[PDB]
Amino acid sequence: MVRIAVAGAAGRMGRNLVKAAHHNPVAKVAAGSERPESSLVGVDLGELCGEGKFDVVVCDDLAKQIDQFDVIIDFTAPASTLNNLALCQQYGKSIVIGTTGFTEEQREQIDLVAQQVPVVMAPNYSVGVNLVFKLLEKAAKVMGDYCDIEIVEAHHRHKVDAPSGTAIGMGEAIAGAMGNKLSDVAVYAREGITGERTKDEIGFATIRAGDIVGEHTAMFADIGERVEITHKATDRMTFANGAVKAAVWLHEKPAGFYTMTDVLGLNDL
Amino acid sequence: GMVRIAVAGAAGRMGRNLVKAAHHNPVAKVAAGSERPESSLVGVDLGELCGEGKFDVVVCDDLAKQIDQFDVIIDFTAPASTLNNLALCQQYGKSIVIGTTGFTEEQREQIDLVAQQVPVVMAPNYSVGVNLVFKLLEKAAKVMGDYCDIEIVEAHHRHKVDAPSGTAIGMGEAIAGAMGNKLSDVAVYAREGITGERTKDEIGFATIRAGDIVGEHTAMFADIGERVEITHKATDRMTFANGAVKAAVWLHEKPAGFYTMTDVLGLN
Amino acid sequence: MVRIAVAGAAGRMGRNLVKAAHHNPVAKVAAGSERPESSLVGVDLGELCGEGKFDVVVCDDLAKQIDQFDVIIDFTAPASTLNNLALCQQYGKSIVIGTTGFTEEQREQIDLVAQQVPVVMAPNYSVGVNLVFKLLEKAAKVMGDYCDIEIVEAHHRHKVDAPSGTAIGMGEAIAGAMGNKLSDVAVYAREGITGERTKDEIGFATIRAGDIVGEHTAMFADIGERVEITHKATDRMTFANGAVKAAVWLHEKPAGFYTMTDVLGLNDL
Amino acid sequence: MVRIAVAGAAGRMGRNLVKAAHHNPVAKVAAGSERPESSLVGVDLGELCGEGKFDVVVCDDLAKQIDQFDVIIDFTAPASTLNNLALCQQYGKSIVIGTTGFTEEQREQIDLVAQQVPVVMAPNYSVGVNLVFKLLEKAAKVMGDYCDIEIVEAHHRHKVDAPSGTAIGMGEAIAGAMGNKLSDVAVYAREGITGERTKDEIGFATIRAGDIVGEHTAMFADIGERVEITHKATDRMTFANGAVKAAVWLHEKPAGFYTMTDVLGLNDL
Ligand SMILES: NC(=O)c1ccc[n+]([C@@H]2O[C@H](COP(=O)([O-])OP(=O)(O)OC[C@H]3O[C@@H](n4cnc5c(N)ncnc54)[C@H](O)[C@@H]3O)[C@@H](O)[C@H]2O)c1
Ligand SMILES: NC(=O)c1ccc[n+]([C@@H]2O[C@H](COP(=O)([O-])OP(=O)(O)OC[C@H]3O[C@@H](n4cnc5c(N)ncnc54)[C@H](O)[C@@H]3O)[C@@H](O)[C@H]2O)c1
Ligand SMILES: NC(=O)c1ccc[n+]([C@@H]2O[C@H](COP(=O)([O-])OP(=O)(O)OC[C@H]3O[C@@H](n4cnc5c(N)ncnc54)[C@H](O)[C@@H]3O)[C@@H](O)[C@H]2O)c1
Ligand SMILES: NC(=O)c1ccc[n+]([C@@H]2O[C@H](COP(=O)([O-])OP(=O)(O)OC[C@H]3O[C@@H](n4cnc5c(N)ncnc54)[C@H](O)[C@@H]3O)[C@@H](O)[C@H]2O)c1
Ligand SMILES: O=C(O)c1ccc(C(=O)O)o1
Ligand SMILES: O=C(O)c1ccc(C(=O)O)o1
Ligand SMILES: O=C(O)c1ccc(C(=O)O)o1
Ligand code: NA
Ligand code: NA
Ligand code: NA
Ligand code: NA
Repeated sequence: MVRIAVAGAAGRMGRNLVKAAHHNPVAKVAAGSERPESSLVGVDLGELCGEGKFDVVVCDDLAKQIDQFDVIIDFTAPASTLNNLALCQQYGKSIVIGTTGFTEEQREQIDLVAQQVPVVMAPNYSVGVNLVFKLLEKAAKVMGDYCDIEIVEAHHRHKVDAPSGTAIGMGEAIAGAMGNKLSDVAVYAREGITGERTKDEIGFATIRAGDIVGEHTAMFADIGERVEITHKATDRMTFANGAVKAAVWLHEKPAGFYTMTDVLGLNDL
Repeated sequence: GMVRIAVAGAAGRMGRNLVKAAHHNPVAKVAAGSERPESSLVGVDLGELCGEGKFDVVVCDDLAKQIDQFDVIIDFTAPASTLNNLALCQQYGKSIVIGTTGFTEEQREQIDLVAQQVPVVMAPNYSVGVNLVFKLLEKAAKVMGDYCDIEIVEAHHRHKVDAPSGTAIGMGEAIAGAMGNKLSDVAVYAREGITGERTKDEIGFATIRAGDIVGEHTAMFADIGERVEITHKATDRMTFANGAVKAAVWLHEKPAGFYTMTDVLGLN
Repeated sequence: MVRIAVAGAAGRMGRNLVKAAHHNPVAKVAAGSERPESSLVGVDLGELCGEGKFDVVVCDDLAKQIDQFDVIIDFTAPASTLNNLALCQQYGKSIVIGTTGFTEEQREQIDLVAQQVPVVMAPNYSVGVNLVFKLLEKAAKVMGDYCDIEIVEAHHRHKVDAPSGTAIGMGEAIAGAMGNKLSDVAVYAREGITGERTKDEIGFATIRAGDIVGEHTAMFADIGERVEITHKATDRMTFANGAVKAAVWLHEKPAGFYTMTDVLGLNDL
Repeated sequence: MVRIAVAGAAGRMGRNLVKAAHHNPVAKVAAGSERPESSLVGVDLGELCGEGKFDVVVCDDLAKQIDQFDVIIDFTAPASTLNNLALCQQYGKSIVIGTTGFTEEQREQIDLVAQQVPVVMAPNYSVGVNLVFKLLEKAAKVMGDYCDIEIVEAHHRHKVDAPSGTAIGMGEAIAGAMGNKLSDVAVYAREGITGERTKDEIGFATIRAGDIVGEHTAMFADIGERVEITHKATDRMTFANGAVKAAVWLHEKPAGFYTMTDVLGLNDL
């Protein structure tokens, strides 16, 4: 039975994760962390998510609680996540990564450690998004070669990274299905005189507003018609339940880099 | 090689685009066109109609008079007219691409029957995007359909006489079919007054009629916590027209049968 | 500081109102009521909305807590609301009425009491929706005569009525601004062969799905262009925030019958 | 009858303008221009827009055709438009400007010449958009102070400037109604780690794809709800008819800087 450590347990996602893990009857909330400076250190995890007392308190370092957990679920910040990844390599732990805003260099590192450590990494833990990735592949094979491809996303006012990890995942799925690398084609900004659109570019547009949990649209546009595939997230618990499910799934596995497509058995769709 | 095309209702919205599309397809010849006997456009050059010079082919009030001139009829008119053309095809060994929508169940049965003796393409939509969308709907329905609410919304221009659109119904059929169901067992086409709580299995249809909208379609798969929307937007009727001409070129070879755009595009 | 009494504090709206009043920094949650039968009598208001202990408990009669509050916010049932209105008259209090389903007789009584008591009454308390109604009037005056008008709405799977009361309110605002009665022009369903659209009809399309809190769009469509005005509700709290805003506004206002148009200053635009 | 000179008559807009001016019974198509390089110099204007033969040919300089026209309609490029504006000043002509992508310095210059030349300038010649500007003012007064404001637009693959002039016009209307300058608050791109959104920023997101004639959405987002005002253009003829109407209106007006709001009588909506 999976013992879970929630990194950054006081965060928007972290609180939902504690709750999701608590109510998943195949998982146990065994540990949680916060920034060393943070005041919420020493607080009961249950009191933090507003559901009684679990007898587990928030720590400033997961290395101190190594004997309590099997898997870390990490929706924090990239530097922090990399530390946890290092911790996993050293102590034989596993990790589910939700954090976004990694540089290309950092993702290379994650891939490397993933050869020794069991890792789930996805930019989105919802079923709908992972379905959408497969749908994008198919749309890209049929329409990609002669159509303009644009990705639009909206998120709440607190999101620190643009474009979102999910939007990038969408671009990668598309580019990958067309035998391309996203970074060869992506355009992340348009200001002033940009000239005519290039044929191959994948454009990204970003909206930051209110409490929007997450909207994503991929557009394939021809002269005379267009196809738009959209996902809208209503509740963070969707992501949280999905990540706890990935952790439960990951507990049974060897080293490797896994996606939610692997967890959900969506690879052949 | 060359397919000679007859465009039924050549002065119509679709008809004008079809003349143009057949002209531009290099494997096709615009050979004939028809209009209602009442119509003031009878005797007009087809080229003038779509604004592309003079073709030396004029609009007639009956395609039976031009039987020697064409191999395939492309028909986006009205159901009675289309049935008449279908009969013409049976009598004279011609082929037909049907775009017309708003057929009754009885009329669709007749079409299937004649399709046993005549080569027929019939599709709810002739665009590549829509046919792609149908395949995407199948996939979405297999993963999300059993647990999610399914709704179809469509918008069209103020002149459209049938609701919901043939395309929206085609989307419903693709979805229902992929889930091992019949669309008519689950479809709800109207909601007025107190309807009660939504049933789990129903597929809801909502219809918008406005302005000059060429065609928008959205299929929504909605769960508690998230939703997926797959949308198609048509900007130009040339999308439909090019696809139908492509179907006609394809159909010219062929023996008798009932064919879809899936058969034409090999998208199965 | 406006001291607020929330009638029917255990209700869907009531819980959100307690929370909204707590969060508004110009308002204090001072009292709350429930039906005398209710098992929630004597419960802390804060525990009720999961906001901690407020030191204020639910009572079965607001007359017992008269010294604690200035304004009542009432989203209950018509009989109960009329009782509170009477209470306001007797003890010199004010009221924000959210309750609907009054008979014409009852509305006449409300108007009578409103001569002596400060009263806000409206069919919708969301700032966005009230704003949208005003915008619809304007759009209808400029584009309504020659454009096709369509109203589209989406709601969750539990909504039993179609179209929604809000969608109808939108149709009424539009029709009213054009010197028409909605029921003369409205079309609520389209099935089979309907013929060409009429010039003056207002079409309604209704979507029922998932957990959608409420989306409304009004479209004005011409040949060559269209204008769409949309409201999206993300959380039912939005209505609660509007009513608390009305209560703050109503405080220290003299006797009168007021609407959300008065609260939002919507005539002075 | 107003004699119209169409600058850049072979362009997307230019061809529509020739056609629009031809069909407007109060206007006539008297002249048209193209780049001196252009192979369309010496071509009949009518043949260019596919409407028979007008007996008027495209020239490389409108100064040569001064005696043929009263008003120039200019949807070209900023340098070209400024040259035409200079021509108007010298020869006593009038101008309707559609061109977008002017710098703030260039707009100051336009304002200056507009003191002695009759000028209509707008980023959009459709009725719907000019309506939308007025609606945005109202929405900004009610929701702007406490909501996140985002503007999104889509256009076809050939558009060279981002964001669109219309999107900027929307931003200006909003900012202006709130007693702000757009350039103080506008954010035109978001890439990498941007941090949390500021309270006052107005975000712009830009989509370039296919044959999209023009879509614009302004969003006002709160916690719990959001309002979206959208305009969609279906045909360039909408813009073209509007500009020809402005030209007809402008003919015989005195010097001044005029908008479509003046032409349409929308100032006191
Ligand atoms: N993959 C997905 O499905 C998905 C879904 C939602 C959010 N996200 C991403 O997850 C991340 C979390 O977003 P959020 O809104 O929860 O952020 P947040 O700011 O609400 O929470 C992040 C938390 O991590 C904590 N933290 C930072 N550094 C730490 C360290 N060294 N040790 C322990 N704790 C630390 C912070 O104190 C904070 O409480 C973001 O990168 C976001 O983009 C991913
Ligand atoms: N399958 C698709 O992809 C698709 C796409 C567009 C339209 N449609 C359908 O195609 C049909 C045509 O639509 P439209 O918008 O072009 O309509 P329209 O009314 O503009 O044109 C139809 C034309 O058919 C002509 N017509 C009718 N009866 C006739 C007869 N007996 N002989 C000769 N001409 C006749 C009419 O006079 C008219 O000019 C509709 O049923 C519409 O729903 C289908
Ligand atoms: N104007 C608006 O924006 C708006 C929005 C939603 C609902 N409403 C209206 O508000 C009312 C309440 O809606 P709801 O969804 O909260 O209903 P609800 O049934 O969830 O809540 C009503 C509450 O009122 C309480 N109540 C009834 N009589 C009472 C009394 N005498 N004393 C104390 N409490 C009493 C009930 O116990 C219940 O808790 C309805 O009339 C509804 O039509 C208005
Ligand atoms: N205000 C509005 O309503 C509105 C609507 C549509 C487009 N626009 C704007 O109008 C402009 C035109 O866009 P378009 O899509 O028609 O572009 P386009 O490139 O298709 O057309 C521009 C034309 O102007 C010509 N031109 C350039 N310099 C010239 C010169 N010195 N003399 C003569 N001709 C010259 C070009 O050769 C070309 O034919 C853009 O700035 C666009 O943003 C404005
Ligand atoms: O895809 C993402 O990056 C993503 C999903 C959710 C969030 C967030 O809230 O920050 O970010
Ligand atoms: O799918 C359809 O029914 C459809 C597509 C387009 C039209 C139309 O113009 O009426 O109808
Ligand atoms: O607002 C604009 O800038 C605008 C309106 C139309 C176009 C275009 O076609 O490029 O650009
Ligand atoms: Na558990
Ligand atoms: Na041809
Ligand atoms: Na004219
Ligand atoms: Na200011």
